[PDB]
Amino acid sequence: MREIVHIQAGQCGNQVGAAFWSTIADEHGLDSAGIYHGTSEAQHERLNVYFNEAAGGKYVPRAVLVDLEPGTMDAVKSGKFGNLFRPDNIIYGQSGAGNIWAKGHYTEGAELADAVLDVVRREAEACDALQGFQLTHSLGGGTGSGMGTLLLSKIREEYPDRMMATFSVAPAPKSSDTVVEPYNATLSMHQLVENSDETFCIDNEALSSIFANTLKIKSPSYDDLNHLVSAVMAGVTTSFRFPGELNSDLRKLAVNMVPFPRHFFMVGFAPLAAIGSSSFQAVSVPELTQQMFDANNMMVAADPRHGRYLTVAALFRGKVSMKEVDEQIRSVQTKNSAYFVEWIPDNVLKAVCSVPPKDLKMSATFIGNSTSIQEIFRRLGDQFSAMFRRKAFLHWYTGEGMDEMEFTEAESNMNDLVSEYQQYQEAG
Amino acid sequence: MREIVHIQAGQCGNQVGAAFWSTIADEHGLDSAGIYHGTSEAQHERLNVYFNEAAGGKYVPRAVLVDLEPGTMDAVKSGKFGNLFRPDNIIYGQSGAGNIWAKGHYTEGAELADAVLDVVRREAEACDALQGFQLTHSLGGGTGSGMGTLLLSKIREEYPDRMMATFSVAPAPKSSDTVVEPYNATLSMHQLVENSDETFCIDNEALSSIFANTLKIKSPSYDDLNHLVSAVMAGVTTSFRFPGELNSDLRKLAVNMVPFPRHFFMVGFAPLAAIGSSSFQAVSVPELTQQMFDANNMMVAADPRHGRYLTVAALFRGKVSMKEVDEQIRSVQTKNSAYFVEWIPDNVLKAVCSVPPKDLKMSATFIGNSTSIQEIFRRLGDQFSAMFRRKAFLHWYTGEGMDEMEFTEAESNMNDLVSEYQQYQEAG
Amino acid sequence: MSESRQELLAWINQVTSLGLTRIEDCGKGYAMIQIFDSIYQDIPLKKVNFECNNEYQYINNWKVLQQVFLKKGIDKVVDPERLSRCKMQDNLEFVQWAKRFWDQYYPGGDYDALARRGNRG
Amino acid sequence: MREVISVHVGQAGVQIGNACWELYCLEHGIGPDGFPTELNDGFGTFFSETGQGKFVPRSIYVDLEPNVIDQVRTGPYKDLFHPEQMVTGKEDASNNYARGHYTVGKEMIDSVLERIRRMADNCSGLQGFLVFHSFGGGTGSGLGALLLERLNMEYGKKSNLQFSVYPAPQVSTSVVEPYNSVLTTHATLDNSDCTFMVDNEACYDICRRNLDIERPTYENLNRLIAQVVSSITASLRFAGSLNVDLNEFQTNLVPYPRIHFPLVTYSPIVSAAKAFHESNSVQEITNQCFEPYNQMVKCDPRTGRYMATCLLYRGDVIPRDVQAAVTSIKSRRTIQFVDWCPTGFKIGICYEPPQHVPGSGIAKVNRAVCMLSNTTSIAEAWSRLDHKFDLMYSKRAFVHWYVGEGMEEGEFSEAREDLAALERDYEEVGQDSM
Amino acid sequence: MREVISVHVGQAGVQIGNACWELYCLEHGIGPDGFPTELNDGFGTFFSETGQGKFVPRSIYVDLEPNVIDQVRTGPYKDLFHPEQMVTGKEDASNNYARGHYTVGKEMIDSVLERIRRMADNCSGLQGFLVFHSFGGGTGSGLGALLLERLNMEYGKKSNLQFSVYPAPQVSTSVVEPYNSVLTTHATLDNSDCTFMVDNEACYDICRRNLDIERPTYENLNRLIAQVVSSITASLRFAGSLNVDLNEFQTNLVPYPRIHFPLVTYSPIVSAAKAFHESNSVQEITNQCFEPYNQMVKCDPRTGRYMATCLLYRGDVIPRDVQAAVTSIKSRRTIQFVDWCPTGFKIGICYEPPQHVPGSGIAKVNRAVCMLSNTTSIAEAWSRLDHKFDLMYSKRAFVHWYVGEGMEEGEFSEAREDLAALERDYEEVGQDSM
Ligand SMILES: Nc1nc2c(ncn2[C@@H]2O[C@H](COP(=O)(O)OP(=O)(O)OP(=O)(O)O)[C@@H](O)[C@H]2O)c(=O)[nH]1
Ligand SMILES: Nc1nc2c(ncn2[C@@H]2O[C@H](COP(=O)(O)OP(=O)(O)OP(=O)(O)O)[C@@H](O)[C@H]2O)c(=O)[nH]1
Ligand SMILES: Nc1nc2c(ncn2[C@@H]2O[C@H](COP(=O)(O)OP(=O)(O)O)[C@@H](O)[C@H]2O)c(=O)[nH]1
Ligand SMILES: Nc1nc2c(ncn2[C@@H]2O[C@H](COP(=O)(O)OP(=O)(O)O)[C@@H](O)[C@H]2O)c(=O)[nH]1
Repeated sequence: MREIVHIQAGQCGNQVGAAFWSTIADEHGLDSAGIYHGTSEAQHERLNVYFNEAAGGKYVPRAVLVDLEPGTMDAVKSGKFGNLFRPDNIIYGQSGAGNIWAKGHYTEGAELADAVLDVVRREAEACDALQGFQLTHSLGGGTGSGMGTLLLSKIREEYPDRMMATFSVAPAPKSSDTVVEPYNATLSMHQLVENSDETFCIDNEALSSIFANTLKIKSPSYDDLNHLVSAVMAGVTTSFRFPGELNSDLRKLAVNMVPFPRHFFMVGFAPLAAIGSSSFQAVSVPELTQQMFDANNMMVAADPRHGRYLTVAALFRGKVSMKEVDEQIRSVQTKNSAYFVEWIPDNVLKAVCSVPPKDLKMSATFIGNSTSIQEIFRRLGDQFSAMFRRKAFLHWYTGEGMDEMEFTEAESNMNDLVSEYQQYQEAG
Repeated sequence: MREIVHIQAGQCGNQVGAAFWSTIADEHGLDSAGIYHGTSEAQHERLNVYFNEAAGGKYVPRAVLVDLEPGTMDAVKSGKFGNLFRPDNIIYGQSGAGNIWAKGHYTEGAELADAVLDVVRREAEACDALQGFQLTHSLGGGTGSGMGTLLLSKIREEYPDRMMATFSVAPAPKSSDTVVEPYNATLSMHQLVENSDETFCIDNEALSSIFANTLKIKSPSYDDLNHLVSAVMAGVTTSFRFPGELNSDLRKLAVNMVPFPRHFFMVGFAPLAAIGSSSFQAVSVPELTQQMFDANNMMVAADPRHGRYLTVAALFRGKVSMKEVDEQIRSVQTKNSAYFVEWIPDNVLKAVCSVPPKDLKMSATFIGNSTSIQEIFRRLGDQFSAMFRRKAFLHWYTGEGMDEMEFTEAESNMNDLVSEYQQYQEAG
Repeated sequence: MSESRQELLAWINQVTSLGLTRIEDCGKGYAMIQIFDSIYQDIPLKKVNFECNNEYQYINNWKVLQQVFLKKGIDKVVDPERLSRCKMQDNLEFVQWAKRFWDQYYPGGDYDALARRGNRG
Repeated sequence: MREVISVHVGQAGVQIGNACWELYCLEHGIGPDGFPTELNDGFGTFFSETGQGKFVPRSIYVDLEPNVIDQVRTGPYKDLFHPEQMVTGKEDASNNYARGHYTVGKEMIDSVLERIRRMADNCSGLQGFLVFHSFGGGTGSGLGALLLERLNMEYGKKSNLQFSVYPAPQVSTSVVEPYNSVLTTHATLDNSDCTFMVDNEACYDICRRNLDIERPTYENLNRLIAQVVSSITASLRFAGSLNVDLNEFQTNLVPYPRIHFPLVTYSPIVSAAKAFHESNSVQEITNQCFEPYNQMVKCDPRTGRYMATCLLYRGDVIPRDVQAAVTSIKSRRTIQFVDWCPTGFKIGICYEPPQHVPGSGIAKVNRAVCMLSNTTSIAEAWSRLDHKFDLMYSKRAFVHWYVGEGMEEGEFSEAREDLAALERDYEEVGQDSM
Repeated sequence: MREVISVHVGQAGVQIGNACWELYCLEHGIGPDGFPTELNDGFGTFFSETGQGKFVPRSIYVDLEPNVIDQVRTGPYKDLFHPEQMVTGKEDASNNYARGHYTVGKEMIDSVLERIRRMADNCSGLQGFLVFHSFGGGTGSGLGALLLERLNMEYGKKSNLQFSVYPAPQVSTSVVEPYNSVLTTHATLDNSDCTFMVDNEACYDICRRNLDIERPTYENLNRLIAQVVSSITASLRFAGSLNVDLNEFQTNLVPYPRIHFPLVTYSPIVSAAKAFHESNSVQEITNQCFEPYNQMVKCDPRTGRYMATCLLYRGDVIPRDVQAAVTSIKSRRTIQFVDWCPTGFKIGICYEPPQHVPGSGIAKVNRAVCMLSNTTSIAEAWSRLDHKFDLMYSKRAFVHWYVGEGMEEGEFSEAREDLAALERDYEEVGQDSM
């Protein structure tokens, strides 16, 4: 019944579970205890996606929370929601990853990979029909950046028809975590592009701009940060997980987007407001569409005004027509006609879902494609290569088992990406 | 009425009684005092198997607990359940066995064999119709390994139609008891193969893996160890001892298994979980079947992935269909088709029993055959022969009455077994 | 300084002449003991088994080196139990370490252990 | 369970731990008798517990005097340790490297190396081990350099951190501090993974201004170094926000295997009346941690350019006030450049508030910062030594009392030579072109 | 009822039992007057009870002095024995084998052999009998070797265990310990089924470190040997988990009828303050029982390879912590090989907790280990004797006082010869090839 098995990796790659799973329970009317409490009968017919049925209504979240160090793993165990996940799927090593890629990709995950795949296999064939797999991790760290990629390439070597879809979070332009965060980003992209289809890129610093610019809070914390970018994992399945009028799926959101095997694009929300900014509007699709236009409601630290929109899919939920979107999309595609790609007339995808979220009459989820995602990788590439000139921190990788020229290959892998996005910025 | 008289031998060969007999009473609704307390009327029509009827409802367990030293014999006497067995069948010598085989097989049991057979004869002809005899003992020790075998060969020389079925426990690959445990194992197999039909092999170390790997207890004791492997003695008679839909018997479980007179195969349970791992599942036949696949739910310290399945019998109890097993056995026989033996298409035996056990909605008992039970005996044989090169500890056997070349014969007896399992590993 | 998998695998394919697909067969071995016979020449090859994919049985084959390290005296502890897992985190820095032994002790000549063990018979 | 053990050699290494473990016992609710308690994993972090409930501080003590060690069993921690772990020496010839190394200190080693062994036989999750000594010591410089060179010979890949203390630019404690200190950076060069060093006269300089006490003592300097320890170690012993492992430092501080001498900067260190009439926000602290007033080592980190620096924050911290602060440091002229890392930071967040010991005059605070700064200037105290040490060796002053204890002067011939490559290494990193 | 009797010859054999039976009376709730009690079979194990409720310790005492024996009737156990069993000798010429064997000690034998007889006339389940003597004794070495050779001549197949004690590598108690000790291993070679021997100077070496008492005595050494006795005997007198018989040892320690000299290793032996600040788990003990610090016999069992070793555990023991420990010993380099048994162990479990006598400075523990280790090294104290004894015989020193008591030197001609085959036997087992 078109279902997904969930995979996390890394510390903050595991932190996103609670913003995900407590929402998707609340989106499906489900408590902390797992037992059922839902209002409408609308929220059942596609409930089977992110949940395996249980004895006595428990409705276990199909997930495997994976990490290399037991620091933050007990935190969601010993905290609340300690009875949602089944601890057979909680696995974690003890020795530190040191957030070094090949330590996390090549060798210490290989201590734990043998326990990984026997977990997800018996999860896979107990499902009816897999729709796909989700990988949420980091680009910057080591555990999520390294171990999930080796974890990915085995799964893509087992299920070549099944779709592989990934979420990940970006290195920052300014607010970076560590100094090998250039190396981890390049090495992560070497496996994402080759194995999985689609990956999205979320700057924490641009996420920090959101509550700064839009919601006006001087001091949010990460439990507000993941709480916001949670709902796009809700939003991509919003179309899917309960009925509507039109909606399609992530594989149908895969083939429509890109004319090539080269899949990266953007994320945004609609609507969005502050505390006191709530009631002073008229929340509607013209209110929705303009928070689906700015870079300020995006996640990528790159300018669509520097870029060009390849393809757009829009995912609405609530009482919403088409012509309220039609007349409004036409109102903004005309003034911004040079912002579209002339390879495709009408690269707009419309999808209308039924029920609203909590306390909001409408909601929309943004998917727009760009040429300026190279503005990440050009900002990455010279951030990468300048730390290769003196072979910066090289012995913490070649002192673990990887040839240095294998690291040089991923540069051209990044440059193979940019070489295409060099063209469709200005060609045709 | 198709009934069994029970025989134990050795210290831990007598320890298994309490895990057996308190369960089979509880499986038949029967107290410590022997007098009847049962809920359903379902548990009577085949109650006569492991019990001789008594005056005043006492329902004596038909058993003879046999040992050479009075250390552990009083322990179940002076402990609880001291009024189940009748003390006429409690026999035990006083002088130590020293756990040396021919001391226990050939000579000190011959002090007690004359009292043995006059016990089991009057037990035999007081039964209606014997279904068979159970021998539970050790391979490693002396009393259970030696005295029961001489005890066996007299019974097989008295009742050639009656089936002889034995349970025994293996030498360990790593966690061995004594150093003559190689000699006792070889000498025990010289009588098991020649006289009785079937014997099963249970590693304590692989049993120690079960609570380690599956149930997650750092420190179980033997009263948890025998408590687990008890229920397969319940499980082999689960089909038999109260009604169902289809079930067959151990003689019908004998002729179906092996195409030769060479009878050894494996043991496992289903389901199985930890303390907190209980309610987080959906206990069913797909939950049952996958704990009927791994080596981790087996007992033998040998790889079925190194081996090949000759024949399989499955013994379910609970509300269970066939197609829930059919579609599921077909789901695993296809992915693991090279794991089966191509001499026989569909070597699967299905048997469905009715009532569930205590606090579990379903239960299954594993019987699967292997080629890699030679992985015991090859691990035994070079463990055997290397302690023959210098005639290791030889005077504690030839100083008791057995010729040394008689000990050499059992090597080829082991090698006669392996010579066949050499073939059907890769032939045909 | 250190060596990756890329050079070292054909490097250990060289001096042993073995069909070593992945390094985790040194999780069993068969090559680490074939490092030392390229110097010391006294190692009794008939003391190890050859097929032996049976980890509970394999533990005999780790200790055969503990006579070799005895008679020549290199004080590194060998903990075979995670070594025998055919898993990494110990086997690399056991063979990164045995090519720290590559430094001075070669006489340069070849040592055909492919011909010495009876053509692995 | 991600556990690590701390050795204590040298009379400095004695009294340093007497502040470190005091902080350790207060940072878990441990009664001073060992029998505690007048997080979940936290209650068994540095401590191999017995079922009695008291527990052993996983440490060791190494000294060749019975003098200062037996003060502990006189002192109030008489039940904390155990009298196997606390190995003394009956006699001593300290300020004498090459008999504390080569004659008298070596007789303790086989007794020492056994006690390293069994404490490594319970700590299943082992993260290397921690080393305390001094340069102003003889034997702590002496046995300490000998202590690493067999342990890293044994333990191979395991982590080797040490917090050292070197003789000041202005005030010595002994004349041998050219001699029997500057050679010990030989053995600790290729046996210490990373290392850290600090000045008394710089730490005293903080005491007259930021602590404002005219006559401090060692103990107050001991308490100040000790929180830097728990800022690194116990941060992974507490469930923070962005956790920082011990292994992360040694891969986020060295581009090259030699260059492992960062700074220490700890802040806020604020006196009693100074905390009042003052709000110390997080950027109020980080603007102090680049100013030389809270600087631990009497050097010129202003003049040199910074290389790479990890930061550790305690208490109630947001990353937005980090990025609002740290974007102002990189803008400001008071740093100019890194060439080899266009970011040059590592940020780490733990929630545990700064522990405030009652006795000393330090004041309580609700947020904390620890700073480990690599620079292009820290080799000048090394160049102070080269100005000093090459002058003593320009007279051959008790070479006999380096010879008669059993070592020729070939290592003194090697002494400035390895030092010369250290000076050569910072100008090598000082090369910043195309 | 699976019962056995313990003879006591020699002044060592006097005072050894004065710790053994003290432990025996405390391990069953026996008042010191014999009239007890201020398991089921346990209450009548070593004891042929009378209906009065007091009971005889099934022992005997053999000495040719009235000196130390009459200390018992002066001492507090004056009602324990009975004055038939306690057979003395009116005169003595000790340190003189061949009149304690052949002249003066033989006059007691017919009185002794009767008292062996009637005590064998109640013990229906007889498991051989137990022998205590010394090598440092004359007559205990003298009459003791004579004691076995008629009893094993009588009793044939019956079990013959002895706990001996031999003159140290460094400290003798008499000069005759080359002479009137090393010959007694003739008669006890082919009359003792198994045997065991222990060193004072090794047991004293434990006292200065693991007991930490500067001036111990015999009595403390007597208490330490005594628990090894009850670790073997009373383990079958208590309903354990995997019971171990007396007969199991003599078939699980010798591949060949000569090689019956194992080790003893008892652990934990832990002083008073040492038990505190310490958790001694079971693998914490077994990692000590292979280290030479708890080693009973001053030899080099590290260098030699181990042959076969049975272990006995007391108290609260799981076999999983056995197999987690014992798989680490066989991995570890500190043993290398057995060739003749690829397992080389025998594991045995009894539940009875370790008995803790009040007076001495030993500390209480909730788990115990006894170790009986056969090796390829224990013949070196025998080779110490061959270095010693062949030198005395290279001068013929009071051969007259071996002759004048009534024996020619043909046994001294045989003395090193049987010793030479013992040395030849360990290199014979030292042969490990194809
Ligand atoms: N105890 C102590 N020593 C300090 C402190 N600060 C700096 N030191 C230095 O530590 C050195 C202590 O070692 P020593 O003076 O040699 O005393 P010691 O017992 O002989 O030390 P060893 O040489 O290692 O035996 C002194 O030279 C001081 O310079 C401190 O706060 N406490
Ligand atoms: N009584 C006693 N003797 C010990 C003890 N430990 C060692 N010994 C030795 O036991 C020997 C005692 O026997 P003797 O010295 O000859 O005293 P004795 O009465 O003449 O003994 P016999 O020769 O058998 O008559 C001494 O040589 C000591 O070496 C102990 O703890 N108690
Ligand atoms: N999703 C998410 N990522 C974060 C947050 N805070 C920091 N990060 C990034 O997540 C990673 C945290 O590092 P870590 O999880 O330890 O890397 P790991 O080795 O893969 O576990 C770093 O790359 C941070 O830049 C957060 O709140 N949410
Ligand atoms: N069934 C069983 N066997 C055990 C257990 N513990 C040890 N064993 C084995 O059982 C035998 C115990 O020896 P023992 O019973 O005295 O041998 P016996 O001479 O035949 O009585 C040994 O071979 C042990 O390996 C247990 O808990 N259950």
